[PDB]
Amino acid sequence: SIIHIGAIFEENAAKDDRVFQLAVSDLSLNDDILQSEKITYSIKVIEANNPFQAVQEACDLMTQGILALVTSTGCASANALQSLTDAMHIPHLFVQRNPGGSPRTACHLNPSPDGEAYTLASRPPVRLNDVMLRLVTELRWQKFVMFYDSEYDIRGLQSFLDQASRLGLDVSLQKVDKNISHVFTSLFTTMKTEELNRYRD
Amino acid sequence: SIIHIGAIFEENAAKDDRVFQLAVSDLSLNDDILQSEKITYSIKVIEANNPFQAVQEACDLMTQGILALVTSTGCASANALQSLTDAMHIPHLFVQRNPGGSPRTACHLNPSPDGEAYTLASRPPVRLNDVMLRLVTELRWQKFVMFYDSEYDIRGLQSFLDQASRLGLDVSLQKVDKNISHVFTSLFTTMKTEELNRYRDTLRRAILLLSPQGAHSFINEAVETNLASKDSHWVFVNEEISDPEILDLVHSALGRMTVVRQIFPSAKDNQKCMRNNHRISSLLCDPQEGYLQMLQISNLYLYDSVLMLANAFHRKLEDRKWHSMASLNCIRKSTKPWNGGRSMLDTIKKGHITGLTGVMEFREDSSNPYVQFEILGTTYSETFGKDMRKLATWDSEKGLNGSLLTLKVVTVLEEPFVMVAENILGQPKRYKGFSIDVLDALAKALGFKYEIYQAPDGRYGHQLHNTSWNGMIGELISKRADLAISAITITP
Repeated sequence: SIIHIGAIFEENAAKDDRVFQLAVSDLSLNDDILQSEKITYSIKVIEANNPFQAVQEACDLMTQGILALVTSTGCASANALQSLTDAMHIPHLFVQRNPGGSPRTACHLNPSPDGEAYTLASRPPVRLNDVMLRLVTELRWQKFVMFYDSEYDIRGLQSFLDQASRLGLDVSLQKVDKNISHVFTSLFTTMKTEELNRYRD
Repeated sequence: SIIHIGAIFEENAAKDDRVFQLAVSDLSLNDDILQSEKITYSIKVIEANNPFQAVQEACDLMTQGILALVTSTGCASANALQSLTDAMHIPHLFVQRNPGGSPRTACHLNPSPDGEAYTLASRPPVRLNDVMLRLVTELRWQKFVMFYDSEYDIRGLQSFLDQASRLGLDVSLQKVDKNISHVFTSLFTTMKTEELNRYRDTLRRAILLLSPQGAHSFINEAVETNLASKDSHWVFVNEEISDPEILDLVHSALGRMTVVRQIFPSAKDNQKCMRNNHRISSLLCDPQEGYLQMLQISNLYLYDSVLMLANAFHRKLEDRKWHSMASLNCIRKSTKPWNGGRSMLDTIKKGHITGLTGVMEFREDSSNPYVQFEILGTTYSETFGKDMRKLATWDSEKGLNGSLLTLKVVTVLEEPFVMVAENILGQPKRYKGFSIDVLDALAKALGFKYEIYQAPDGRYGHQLHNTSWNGMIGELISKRADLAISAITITP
């Protein structure tokens, strides 16, 4: 029929297919059943945060015929594509998208037959909350401020938020924007300078 | 020439199956433009949070041919159809699913030229941040914790929380599982009774986003475990609540109450059934029992969407042009959008009606900018009960239009402060002395309560060899009493 896999590359797709196609050529060279045998791929470089562009590739792949489903795409392009590969029986190897420059919290899975849910998550659940449970207690700090950029999903501290609600920590949560030159302006022009000094302390 | 519409429902499709067939039931019956020219509809049901089944019940219905949509679905399925609506430009009215007990929180949208989307924020969006500003204004809050249920997303109302974190505030946040008696089983173990004291004192200004019957029983077990009195202020937050349902909240609720929901501009719902020579079922024209006392969003979206369909058949059919779907293969990637769908966008998206929520429109920004909440407080009366009355009203164009103790003494036997007024066996009942009067003048001139311990050592307690204090001293350093009133020669 066809010897074919698929791919959709976001962010810097030039880095993605540079890492992809070289290892594809190396492992097509090096496979004791696929000795010099060409697995074919259809990389679709898509626009940023447009998962339907990945999905119309994957339904095109269904109209092509594929072997497995390897990707690095958004979590909105994981639910439809898993239940798409449900009836046609394709492994749904899913790699979650990047949050934008923030560290990653893993995305929620959707209602499905669990155990029969085979969206193969290559990226583990975030376990820095296990560390941050301990760091506030080994260095013993009750008052501090947590900060963030606008590129993160603020749910991702949820058990760390619950233990900090019950640990008695009184910790501010404060947004930082991208223009760092305007940061000190929006601090100093807005804060009174002794209030600034209070927040300095 | 077909008049076919469609339906794709997820999660609790049963009331989803109910409302849309009622939305077409009186549509060939009471809508006057297409009166007894029958409007057909193939209601299709998908599994909860599955966009692939939604596309199977969308593009097949396209091949079957469809005209208009009266639709609500969730978060994860909407953004893929949003990028579809950037890539196929489909006319669609949207309501995000509310998980219940807490309000819905908005799902993140793709970056797009706004005006074309699957999600338009037909619901009144996240706004309660300035509603949060009014009690830290009025009652001047310093510490507070949100009680939100297990299925609440805390991203929408972050806007108050960051800037108030820039005002030196203190905060906590607690997610709440459903078995609320078992929640207190999880708490009374982890809470000591002095921790129960400090947490009730943290609980004098409550913030609640909780599952309804669970929230009623949470009121009852706050009353029974005496976590409340007429000082304890309570904030309830959910849009999904009926008008007698708040009265059903306040039966055991006997403290300071505050409940917010989406209350419309003030107008009479009677005589609104006869609108545009139609017979629109409403709260007194069809007072369906077991269907009003518990709210869901599908009945607010029932009234406006079919009146928009009456405006659609009025305008679009009389504007000399006809449009019916010439389909495209959603499996194919060279199928451009259908040519006359730009007309059907104005059939759905950017029209103009004035419903019970006031004017509902959409433009090239795809949001709802204005929200009017009404912000009420308590009124004490042990006979007519708690009847929530207007402290103020709110709008998202001005902010708020208006505004809104027992302790353990511990005893050491002493010569001047202690003189036995009455004694019994083992541990006596009540002494007298000077520090009795010191204890008195507080409780008689401040209006709160007291309890009394006795020290097991009672001998001017000392810095032990245990790096510890005995007597009356370490009891407040193990922190197992509250107050100590004696001859205290203070050391640094």
